Amino acid sequence: DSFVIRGDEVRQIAPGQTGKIADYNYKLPDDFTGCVIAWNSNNLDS
Amino acid sequence: SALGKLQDVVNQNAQALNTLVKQLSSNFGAISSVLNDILSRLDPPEAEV
Repeated sequence: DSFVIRGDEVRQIAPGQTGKIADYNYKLPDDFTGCVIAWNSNNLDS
Repeated sequence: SALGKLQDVVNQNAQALNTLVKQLSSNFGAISSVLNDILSRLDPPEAEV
């Protein structure tokens, strides 16, 4: 699952994490198994 | 205390059952001994624990 997020609130992507993104946009399950990869793409989008 | 042998069985059974029921009011380390409170004041990830 690939998309773009802000510098902050990246920590909201986790099992049982609260936040507007995690509560209305993309909610991971509590029993998730897998990896989360974040890397800066500012000069490719800003 | 003539019939004490018969009375002791009743007393022991009632006392063990009373202890079993009273054990429901202990935290055992949780925040509260009431299940609904700790499931309705915490997120599920911590409610589980």
